[PDB]
Amino acid sequence: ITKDMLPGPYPKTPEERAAAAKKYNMRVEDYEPYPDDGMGYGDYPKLPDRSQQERDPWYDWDHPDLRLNWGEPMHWDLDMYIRNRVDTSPTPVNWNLMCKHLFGFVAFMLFMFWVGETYPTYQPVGPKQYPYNNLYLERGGDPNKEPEPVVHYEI
Amino acid sequence: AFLPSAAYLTHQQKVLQLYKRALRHLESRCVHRDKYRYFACLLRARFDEHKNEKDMVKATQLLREAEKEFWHGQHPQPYIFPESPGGTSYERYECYKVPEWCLDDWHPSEKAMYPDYFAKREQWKKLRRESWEREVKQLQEETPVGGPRTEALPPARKQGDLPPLWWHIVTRPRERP
Amino acid sequence: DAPPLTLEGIKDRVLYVLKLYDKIDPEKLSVNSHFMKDLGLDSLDQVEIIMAMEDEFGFEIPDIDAEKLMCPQEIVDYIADKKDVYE
Amino acid sequence: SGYTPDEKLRLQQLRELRRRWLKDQELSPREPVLPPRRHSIFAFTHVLIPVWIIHYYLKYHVTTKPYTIVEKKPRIFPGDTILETGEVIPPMKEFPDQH
Amino acid sequence: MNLFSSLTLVTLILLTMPIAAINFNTHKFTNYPLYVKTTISCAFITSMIPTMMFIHTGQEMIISNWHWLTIQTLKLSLSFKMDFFSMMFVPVALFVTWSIMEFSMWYMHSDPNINQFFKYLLLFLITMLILVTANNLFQLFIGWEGVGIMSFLLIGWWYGRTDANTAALQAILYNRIGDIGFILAMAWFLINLNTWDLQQIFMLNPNDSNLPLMGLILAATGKSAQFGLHPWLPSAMEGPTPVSALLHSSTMVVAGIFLLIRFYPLTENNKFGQSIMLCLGAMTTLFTAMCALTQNDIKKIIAFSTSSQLGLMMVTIGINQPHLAFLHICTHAFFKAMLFMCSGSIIHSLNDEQDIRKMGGLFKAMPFTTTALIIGSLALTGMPFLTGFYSKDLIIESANTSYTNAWALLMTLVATSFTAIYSTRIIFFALLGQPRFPTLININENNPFLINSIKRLLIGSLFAGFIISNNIPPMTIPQMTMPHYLKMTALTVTILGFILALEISNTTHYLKFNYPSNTFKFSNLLGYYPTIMHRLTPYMNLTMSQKSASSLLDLIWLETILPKTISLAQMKMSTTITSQKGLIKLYFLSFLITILISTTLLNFHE
Amino acid sequence: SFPKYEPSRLASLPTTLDPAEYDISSETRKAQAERLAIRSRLKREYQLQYNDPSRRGVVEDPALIRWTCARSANVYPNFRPNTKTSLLGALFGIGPLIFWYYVFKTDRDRKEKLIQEGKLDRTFNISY
Ligand SMILES: CCCCCCCCCCCCCCCCCC(=O)OC[C@H](COP(=O)([O-])OCC[N+](C)(C)C)OC(=O)CCCCCCCCCCCCCCCCC
Ligand SMILES: CCCCCCCCCCCCCCCCCC(=O)OC[C@H](COP(=O)(O)OCCN)OC(=O)CCCCCCCCCCCCCCCCC
Repeated sequence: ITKDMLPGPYPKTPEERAAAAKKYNMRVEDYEPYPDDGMGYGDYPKLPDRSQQERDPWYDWDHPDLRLNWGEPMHWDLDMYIRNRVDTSPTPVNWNLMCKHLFGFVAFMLFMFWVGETYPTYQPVGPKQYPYNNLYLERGGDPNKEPEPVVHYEI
Repeated sequence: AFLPSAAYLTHQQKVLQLYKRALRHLESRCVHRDKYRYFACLLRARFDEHKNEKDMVKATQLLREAEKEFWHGQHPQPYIFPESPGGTSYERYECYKVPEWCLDDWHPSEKAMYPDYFAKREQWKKLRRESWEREVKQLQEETPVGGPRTEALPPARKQGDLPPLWWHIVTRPRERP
Repeated sequence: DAPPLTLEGIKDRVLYVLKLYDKIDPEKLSVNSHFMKDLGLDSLDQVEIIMAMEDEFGFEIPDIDAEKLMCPQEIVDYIADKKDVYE
Repeated sequence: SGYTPDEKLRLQQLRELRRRWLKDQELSPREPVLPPRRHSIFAFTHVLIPVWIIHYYLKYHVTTKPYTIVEKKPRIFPGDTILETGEVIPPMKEFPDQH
Repeated sequence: MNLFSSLTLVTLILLTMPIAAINFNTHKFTNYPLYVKTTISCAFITSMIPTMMFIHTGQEMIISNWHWLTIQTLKLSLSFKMDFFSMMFVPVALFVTWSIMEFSMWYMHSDPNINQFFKYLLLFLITMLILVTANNLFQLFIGWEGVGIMSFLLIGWWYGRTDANTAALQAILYNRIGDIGFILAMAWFLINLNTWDLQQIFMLNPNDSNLPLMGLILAATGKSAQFGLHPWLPSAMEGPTPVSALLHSSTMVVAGIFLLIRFYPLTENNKFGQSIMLCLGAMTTLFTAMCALTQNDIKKIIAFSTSSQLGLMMVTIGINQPHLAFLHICTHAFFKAMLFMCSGSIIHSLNDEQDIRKMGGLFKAMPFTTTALIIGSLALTGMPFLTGFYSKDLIIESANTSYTNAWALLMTLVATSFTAIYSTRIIFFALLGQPRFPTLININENNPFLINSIKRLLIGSLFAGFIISNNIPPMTIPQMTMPHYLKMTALTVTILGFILALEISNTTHYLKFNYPSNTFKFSNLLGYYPTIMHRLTPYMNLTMSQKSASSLLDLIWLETILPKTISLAQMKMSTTITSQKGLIKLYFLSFLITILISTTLLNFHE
Repeated sequence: SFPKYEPSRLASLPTTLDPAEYDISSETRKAQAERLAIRSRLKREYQLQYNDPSRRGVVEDPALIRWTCARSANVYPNFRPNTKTSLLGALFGIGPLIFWYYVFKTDRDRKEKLIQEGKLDRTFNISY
């Protein structure tokens, strides 16, 4: 590998843009770099930001798990759009409708758990009644003191 | 879209691919076989109703709203064959697809366990390394200037010669090693 | 488990599916019976035949390979290539 | 339409070579040419000798040290007899019989 | 004493012996799976003796045998707690694992790495019994992370497949999110109580136990796949069917439930923790059972089934019934392992077909699998006096008759109806009707490994609830007085679920085509939760992992401020010093200005 | 009638629903045939080395080397300090440092003030 096949600075003159497009093995009409706001991209192409799962899975790929050919310019976040990771494939339900349905369902369920905590169910019974001063010594109460008498009656 | 030899998709190819995808997603919707068979004939009638449309702009528009019809009426979990991509057995055996060149890395005491196999392998290796320069000079005398337009490879235009770039298609591993 | 496929077996199963298809008479049919030129079948009929092949042998043929299978012998040979028969 | 005759001839030749390869993947009957190479032994080697070892370890190295094996004291009922002492636990009060 | 502790440790050392056998190998084994299966059969038989003599007296003990590490006041010893929880869960796990491995001797028979598979599966069993026999939080953390890592290695078994590696890393991710709360709990108990041992935790008995119990609930949410940390258990069906059958039905997935059951003296005095557990378990058992209604992969349906039953276990912890929850663990193990084994028999018989829309007509072609699948579904839904009756029905009898979050109760009963719905969905699309699988029938189930392995869990699913629930001692007081509409709640709601789903099943034979609604797409796309969160939360991390952290900070700005600005400063000062024109006139004029600034401006002569 | 699919960042528009797929013009056939030609030339240059019996090693991809050199070494020589980079480097650089400083300082001042008044239950806390 040599220097003028490595990525360089941001192309401004159209012959420099065409030389960059020849370097990354793509058409000048399809070569778009990241916009020069000074984030450190240079002449690197802004590939369209799609995942690798979206590719044709029956195509004879050079790298089958990557779904990526030889010499094809890799995406800047190619390690992010591997099929082990972020997939941007289209979904049957819309993204915003999915977010609204999930948010509304979770918020409604948490609301109704708070409602049921405010208004709990119970049984029509008295409290459970325990002997020996509501079990004073069994709950670790000290014997050198003396509690109040808890008295239960028959009914 | 993205094809190895074709540069695009014709209207006929788009219609056939939409027809197959509509039948597959319909079979996902219509689980039972008689019921799918009934609705598959109804969908075939819907595809046959606009088959004789010589106006290409009208036909492309009908294809477009039929794709909208499909994207509305698709199953959220369509049926996928197990070894098909997205299937439950897809690329399962790729960890068992050891490439053939690793057989060159074996110790001789484990190459001598299969003497007929490696004696039969060395003539494949010899055949490939004599075929290589003939198929290179076949490729450079048939490829146009500017490089190859398509990814289509030629066959062997003589007798005795092997097709160019044949080794990794022939010596690919089995699907069930 | 998993009995192996033979070219005789794949041929018998492909022609067996085509004999169960009402737009093909079983006596005109052979392994070279071209669908559009001999059997006179539609392209939609060819897509349905390849889908019947998929439902028969249990695997998916891609469409770029499906649209080139225009005779039973090419279908049998594609299933031979994708199942690696006659080892 | 389908294939072109170039594609037909190439895929036929690749099919022939692929079938020859898959045939040459087979095994000779002499292959693999190998180099020249008690009924309840499982209950003895995996059970009885480990019970011996672990009982030796627990009896003469674990219980010889304090608080290494701490057992819950046994549940005592009215009417029991203590083995160490012989003290009979007295029974309960007579029940206010309910049914 | 000398018999109990001996066979207790002989069970564990007996399990570790085939690991030494596979690590000290030179030859190709004469059926190492038969060796490991015989080992686990004998370990089950060995563990039944301390179980019998715990049924006899109630004999619990602790073997703190090996002093490992004293961090100044924390004495970490190798300590084994043989109580009711160990004495019941160890033989159930060994029995289930013995059935799973006799299944695995058939299901994984073509695998050339079958000895590695049985090695990994035995290592999972060893780490799980390290988890459930642990007496301090460190050894329980060893077993915890051990079953997490063996879950990783057994999900990603076919490691060339991208989705298996993805689901395994997903399962690790959700488990480590639970491990945040587990290590929070260990931190709280060490700092406030100077212990990780269970005995000092239970004897000190803190009242400010909000934070450690929140940590333990987060740990159980990670491990048992409760809501928020649920989707890895459906994703974990990518591994082989014995992996989804042992680890992901019965044994590993109850470890969070078992962790909260183990800390029952702390949850019995924290009503806020009981409320959080009740709400989270009811949310999970509603959501996963609702998602199960529209799935078509059979292993996904049974995975949502077992996560719904784990949510029911979290419910019955949350109503202060930890022993009923542990009884439901020991009950649920048998029939849920059997349901996964029957589904794997169907999958192997249909040439690795897992979708129920390519099934049907399997009532008569697979008679033993059909019989055991129907027995498993009836045990799951709570047919009377099968094994799932002897815990789950009682759970409802304590869920109704308690001071309960009423919305949690109503969603628990809706989930109870949903269990019957997905059970008859399995029976309808798999066993009933006419075939949908392809034309080369290789349906066969005549292996004695398969028959005996489903047969022993079949005897378990018929009798084990009765046997265990009549062998356990009473640990609470069972509520046995309630009105007749309340005693008949679970059975009537289950029967109504069956009837409504019979209507659902018979509307599938109709010759009408319907468009999918938003309830259907909400249930079929997993509550939209793996679609959003597995696209969004990686994105906002990984861009931030590259654009912010890698590129902007540690390739540019932290590189800009210290070395680059100083380097450019030294370059510029070097060029200002050395830009002299070699003219003697200018050097002596500089010397004159030096002398003048020295005298008049700096006063270096005064 | 039908809800139009709205593409998002993490859910793109399908190929079947995009209007620019249905361009039947000449210049799109030009661009697609030229992309096919570039891709076929790259494929040929790959598999003339991939199928070579004499080659034993790594087919070096200039795309991969170029990708790693862009991701690592070309970042600083094409950095320009300006308004956006300064605001993002001070927003994501020292913002969290200030945030965690004030959170942990507030928590420890509250804790120390509770401890030296005898309020925080530090009864069995003898490991630290
Ligand atoms: C096949 C080999 C087996 C042995 C064959 C030959 C012997 C035949 C049978 C006789 C048994 C051997 C003689 C008796 C055994 C030794 C007795 C003895 O006193 O030994 C001294 C001691 C007993 O403990 P100790 O308390 O006396 O000494 C510890 C040392 N101090 C006090 C300084 C801290 O050591 C051992 O016995 C070591 C055995 C360890 C077994 C378990 C290992 C587990 C490994 C996990 C590592 C990480 C754990 C982290 C978590 C821990 C918990 C939080
Ligand atoms: C009692 C309280 C209960 C509270 C419950 C809720 C608490 C947690 C809240 C939500 C946080 C967890 C969920 C979000 C992250 C999930 C990440 C994940 O699992 O991604 C899976 C994804 C692939 O998934 P999928 O597309 O389904 O794969 C099949 C086909 N490829 O895989 C990938 O895309 C690969 C991703 C690799 C890099 C991961 C980047 C994200 C890391 C997130 C860290 C979160 C830390 C949280 C800390 C919490 C502290 C309390």
